[PDB]
Amino acid sequence: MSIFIGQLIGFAVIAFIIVKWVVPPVRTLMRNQQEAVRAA
Amino acid sequence: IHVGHHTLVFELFGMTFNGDTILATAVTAVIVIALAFYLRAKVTSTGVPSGVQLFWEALTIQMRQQIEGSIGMKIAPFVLPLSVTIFVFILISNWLAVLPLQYGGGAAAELYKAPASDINFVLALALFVFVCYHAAGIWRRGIVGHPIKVVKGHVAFLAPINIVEELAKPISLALRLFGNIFAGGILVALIAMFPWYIQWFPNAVWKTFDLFVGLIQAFIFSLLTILYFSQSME
Amino acid sequence: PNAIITAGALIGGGLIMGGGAIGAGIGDGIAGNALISGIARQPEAQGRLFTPFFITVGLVEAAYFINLAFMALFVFATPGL
Amino acid sequence: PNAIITAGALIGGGLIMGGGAIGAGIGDGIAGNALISGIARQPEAQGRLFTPFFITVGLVEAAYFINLAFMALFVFATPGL
Amino acid sequence: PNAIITAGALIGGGLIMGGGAIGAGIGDGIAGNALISGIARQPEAQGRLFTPFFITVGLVEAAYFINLAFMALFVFATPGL
Amino acid sequence: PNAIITAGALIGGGLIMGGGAIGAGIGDGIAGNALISGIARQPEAQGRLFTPFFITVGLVEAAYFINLAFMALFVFATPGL
Amino acid sequence: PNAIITAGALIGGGLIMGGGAIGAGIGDGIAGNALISGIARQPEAQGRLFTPFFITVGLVEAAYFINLAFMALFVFATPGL
Amino acid sequence: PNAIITAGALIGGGLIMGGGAIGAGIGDGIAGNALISGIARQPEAQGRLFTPFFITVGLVEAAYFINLAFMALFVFATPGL
Amino acid sequence: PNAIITAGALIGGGLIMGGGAIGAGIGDGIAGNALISGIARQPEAQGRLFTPFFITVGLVEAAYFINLAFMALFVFATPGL
Amino acid sequence: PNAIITAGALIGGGLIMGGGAIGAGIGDGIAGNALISGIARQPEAQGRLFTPFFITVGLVEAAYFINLAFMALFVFATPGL
Amino acid sequence: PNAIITAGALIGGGLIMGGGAIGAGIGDGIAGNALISGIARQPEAQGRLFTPFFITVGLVEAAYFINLAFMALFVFATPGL
Amino acid sequence: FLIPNGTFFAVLIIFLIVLGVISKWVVPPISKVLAEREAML
Ligand SMILES: COc1cc([C@](O)(CCN(C)C)[C@@H](c2cc3cc(Br)ccc3nc2OC)c2cc(OC)nc(OC)c2OC)cc(OC)n1
Ligand SMILES: COc1cc([C@](O)(CCN(C)C)[C@@H](c2cc3cc(Br)ccc3nc2OC)c2cc(OC)nc(OC)c2OC)cc(OC)n1
Ligand SMILES: COc1cc([C@](O)(CCN(C)C)[C@@H](c2cc3cc(Br)ccc3nc2OC)c2cc(OC)nc(OC)c2OC)cc(OC)n1
Ligand SMILES: COc1cc([C@](O)(CCN(C)C)[C@@H](c2cc3cc(Br)ccc3nc2OC)c2cc(OC)nc(OC)c2OC)cc(OC)n1
Ligand SMILES: COc1cc([C@](O)(CCN(C)C)[C@@H](c2cc3cc(Br)ccc3nc2OC)c2cc(OC)nc(OC)c2OC)cc(OC)n1
Ligand SMILES: COc1cc([C@](O)(CCN(C)C)[C@@H](c2cc3cc(Br)ccc3nc2OC)c2cc(OC)nc(OC)c2OC)cc(OC)n1
Ligand SMILES: COc1cc([C@](O)(CCN(C)C)[C@@H](c2cc3cc(Br)ccc3nc2OC)c2cc(OC)nc(OC)c2OC)cc(OC)n1
Repeated sequence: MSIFIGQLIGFAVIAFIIVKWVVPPVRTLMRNQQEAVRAA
Repeated sequence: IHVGHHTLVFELFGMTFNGDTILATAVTAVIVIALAFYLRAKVTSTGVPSGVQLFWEALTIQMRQQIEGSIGMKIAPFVLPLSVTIFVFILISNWLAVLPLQYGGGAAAELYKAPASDINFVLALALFVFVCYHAAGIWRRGIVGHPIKVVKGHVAFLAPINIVEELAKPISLALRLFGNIFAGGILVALIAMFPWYIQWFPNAVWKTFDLFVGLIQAFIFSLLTILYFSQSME
Repeated sequence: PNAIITAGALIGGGLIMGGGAIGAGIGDGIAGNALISGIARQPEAQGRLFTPFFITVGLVEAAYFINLAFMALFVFATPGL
Repeated sequence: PNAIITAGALIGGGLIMGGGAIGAGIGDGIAGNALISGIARQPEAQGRLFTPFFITVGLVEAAYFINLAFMALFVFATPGL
Repeated sequence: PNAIITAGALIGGGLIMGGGAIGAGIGDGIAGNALISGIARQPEAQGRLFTPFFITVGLVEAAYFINLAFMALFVFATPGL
Repeated sequence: PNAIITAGALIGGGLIMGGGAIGAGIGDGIAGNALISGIARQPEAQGRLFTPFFITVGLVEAAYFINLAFMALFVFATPGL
Repeated sequence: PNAIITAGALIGGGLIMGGGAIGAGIGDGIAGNALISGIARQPEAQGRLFTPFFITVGLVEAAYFINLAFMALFVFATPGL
Repeated sequence: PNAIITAGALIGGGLIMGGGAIGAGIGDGIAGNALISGIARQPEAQGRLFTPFFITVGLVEAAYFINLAFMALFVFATPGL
Repeated sequence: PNAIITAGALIGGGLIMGGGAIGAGIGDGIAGNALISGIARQPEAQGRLFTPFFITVGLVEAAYFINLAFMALFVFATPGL
Repeated sequence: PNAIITAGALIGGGLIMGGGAIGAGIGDGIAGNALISGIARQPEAQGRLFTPFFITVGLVEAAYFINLAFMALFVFATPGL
Repeated sequence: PNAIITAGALIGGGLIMGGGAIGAGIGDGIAGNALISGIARQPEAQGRLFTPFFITVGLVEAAYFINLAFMALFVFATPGL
Repeated sequence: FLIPNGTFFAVLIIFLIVLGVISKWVVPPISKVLAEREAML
């Protein structure tokens, strides 16, 4: 029970970190690739 | 910390199977199959690629570039699928452990344990790669020619060293993947010994960095597979 | 009798991880020093330097993680007991 | 019996942390030496040099963390206790 | 019983300080070597060369501090005592 | 008496694996530092540099696993047991 | 008795001094290598280079003194005695 | 009586191979760094550079071999049994 | 009771001088590498290279000397004996 | 009595050879690194470079040899036994 | 009682020799690397280079010798016996 | 825990399936897409 709550708080922290600092760059990359593809 | 004790263990064909590891491998396989099928349905040469199309394109381009720079794609067309499937399999296996699929017994149990944490999974991948590039070397050199080149290597008078390095290629390639993920399975367990109000911090940081660690391990395993193929084919 | 074997296994595993950590840290530092020097001299080389880098790292990490695995064998499944 | 195992675990954890400190410190020093040399050579590359740096620091500091965990296993949760 | 645990804890703390001192000294020496070489090559870089330095030192001084902490736990609060 | 034998064998195997880890990791890091630097300077030299590199690593790895082969002989065979 | 504790404290303090000596010697030798190279490549910069030098030697020689402050604690005070 | 003798022999042989592994791995890595750097800087020099290399690795790998041999004497023919 | 403390003090002094000799040798070698390379590159500055050299050596030889002194204190004036 | 002294002598000789092998291997690696770099840069220097190299190796292997001798003295003519 | 002190003295002397051998080998290798590089790039400079080199080797071989002395004091003239 | 088990095969089989699927569902279509990409420019 307690282990699940602690790990879930940790996973919320991980999700927040990736969404705030990891998701933005690898979203750009994807958007830049799509823009380049539609360019040609 | 109760290392080992694979759950769902059963027996069939007169041999024992770790049920939990098989379940994790099947979950990873179905995720990879879903990605492949969603690509196949939505693969566009002329349209704007989807997210899965971009992911697969980037991975395939990276592996194809590695093959081009190590051993010509004409010589090794069969190694690109191997590298791509290896990379995705290990990456998904490692990253599925980031999901909060663990709970408390009163020891900590984990619904999804990364399959690489089991010796069988990493040993199977390493031995499959071993047999694959040794067969490739046999095909490109001959049944008798290939062992001679393998033993000789690049320096003849270092014949035993080669014979060790060769046997070191699978072992390391397995254990390097084993200990990296196996170790993680212990840390998450160790961090589980903390109370919930301070457990999240070490767990959070460890798994945030374990995302990158698993990505790097999948990349390294695939890269070394390609390198061993380039070595053993010429 | 089991206490002495357990203590010896703990000391051996501590030695294994100490050596593995020393090797991993120093070798990874040296490889990353090469990587950073290369990216400083040729900032456009970064993309091509991750292949020979993660190869090197891949080698170095092995010496660590193999050791790590064996420590578990020393610690949780002591060969003698 | 418990005293011997606890003393062996303390010595093993001391080895773990000594090796981890040596590896982490020396690897961080080498990677930061590369970073300092690069930023001396190419100040405009400062930011571009922080990507290969934190990766290298990420590789060593990961190992250290693992070490710091395993010592915590040896010292507080002596496996062979 | 407590005598064996205390002796083992003292040996472990000695190992922790030995490793921490080796790592801290050598890593600080390497980072300072980079800093001194950079300042020698060009004076105006000094102002920037202290940002990567104090970062690297911060990584190398953290490890030592961590070890500095754990010996304080080993000897003054010997776990398992 | 076999308890002392097993404890000594475990400590000796831990020393073997720690030394092997240190040597293998640091030597692989040095060789890969050379490889990464050479590829950074001359990318076209990549394929040329892997021939000597994998000779040198081939030796370094052979120092590791041979030691590992002996550690097994210490812990699983334990000569003199 | 505490004779075992005293022997363990002596071994621990010996480890502390050994690691501190290794770290201090090697790190300040590296810093001095940088200083000598900088003065050789630019003999007019001697005084300049003494600012960063004594900083890193300040970090390298601090680690020694701290270790010197703890070996004395180990053998003269022996906190666990 | 023999138990302690052969336990000490096991620890000593482990030390012998730990030192041999460290020396062999690091020396081979350094010689390989030299060889790779020479081949990268002088592509046509490879055939030449293997004579200085195997001499170096000859002296390095020789030491390891001796250590290995002596471990056998320590381990399978332990003196003073 | 005094025999155990004496053996521990002998081991501790051995560790003290082992670390001191390692640090002294390696640091003196590094400083001498700097000096020799600078004299080769800038022979006219031979004198100006000796002030930063004897300083560095002066630090290294200090670290050794202190250790030696304490080794005496360990072996001849064993604290807690 | 005899068994304890023999085990201690075996451990001491193992330490002697481990340190000797570390020093010999790493010193040979460094000297051969210089030799390989010089021969790669200066072909005709191959003849002239083997005189300093043989001196350096002479100073390195000698240490190893000395250690070897003393290790024999420890294990075949154990003093104080 | 004399057996315990003799075993401890043997271990301590082995530690002294291991540290002295490591330091001597590595420092001699580093100094000889400097000498070899200087004589490779400055063929006619070797004469001058032999002045600092023998100074460096003087400080290195000195430390070894001192260690070689005290190990004898540990082994033949055990202070604590 | 380092001793292999039957799961070995149970893993290998599964991996082979993926190796098969990616061998035809993924790699050839992606190579075709990249070839068309090169052709159109
Ligand atoms: C006093 O400060 C610290 C710092 C640490 C570190 O371990 C670094 C120590 N090192 C530099 C010697 C550190 C860390 C952990 C990493 C783990 C992985 Br996997 C990969 C990279 C890492 N990089 C890291 O720093 C770059 C760390 C650990 C942690 O544990 C709960 N929480 C953190 O908060 C986010 C944390 O960052 C501050 C630990 C610690 O405890 C004793 N005290
Ligand atoms: C299975 O492979 C090996 C290889 C070795 C070596 O020791 C090298 C180990 N290293 C790379 C870490 C190896 C060796 C010995 C040398 C001796 C001198 Br003097 C000088 C140079 C040497 N270089 C060497 O390889 C570069 C060796 C040993 C040996 O033992 C009877 N027979 C040999 O010839 C048949 C032999 O050569 C191939 C040992 C070993 O033991 C398990 N297994
Ligand atoms: C002589 O004085 C000291 C100094 C220390 C240090 O550890 C550095 C020692 N080193 C140079 C070998 C030091 C320190 C800690 C750091 C921690 C992290 Br994370 C990252 C960088 C650090 N950098 C640091 O100095 C650059 C430190 C530790 C501490 O502990 C409660 N309190 C401090 O007051 C804020 C403190 O700063 C003065 C310890 C000590 O104890 C005996 N005595
Ligand atoms: C190849 O097998 C060997 C080699 C040795 C050496 O030690 C070198 C080992 N090393 C490379 C790790 C070697 C030696 C000794 C030196 C002594 C001084 Br002082 C200065 C330079 C030296 N250089 C040396 O070689 C460069 C040596 C020692 C010796 O003693 C009985 N007899 C010799 O003649 C036959 C002899 O030359 C071959 C020892 C040995 O014994 C187990 N087996
Ligand atoms: C056989 O000769 C020696 C030499 C030493 C030294 O330690 C050098 C050790 N090295 C070579 C590793 C040496 C020394 C000490 C220094 C101390 C400081 Br702080 C700063 C610089 C130093 N530089 C030093 O050499 C340049 C030394 C020590 C000492 O002790 C009372 N008396 C000395 O005066 C005669 C003395 O020579 C100035 C020790 C020794 O003991 C057996 N035997
Ligand atoms: C030979 O004489 C010495 C010198 C020391 C030093 O530690 C340096 C030793 N090293 C060179 C190996 C030294 C020192 C301390 C420093 C502390 C910090 Br934080 C930061 C930089 C330091 N730099 C230092 O020298 C560069 C020191 C320590 C101290 O404590 C009692 N009192 C001192 O003044 C009387 C003192 O001289 C300033 C110790 C010692 O032990 C018996 N004997
Ligand atoms: C060659 O056989 C040797 C050599 C030594 C040396 O230590 C070198 C050790 N090395 C090779 C690891 C050596 C020595 C001592 C020095 C002392 C100082 Br302070 C400063 C510089 C020194 N340089 C030295 O050589 C460069 C030495 C010591 C000594 O004492 C009995 N007698 C010697 O004359 C016979 C002697 O040769 C001049 C020791 C030894 O012991 C078995 N056997």
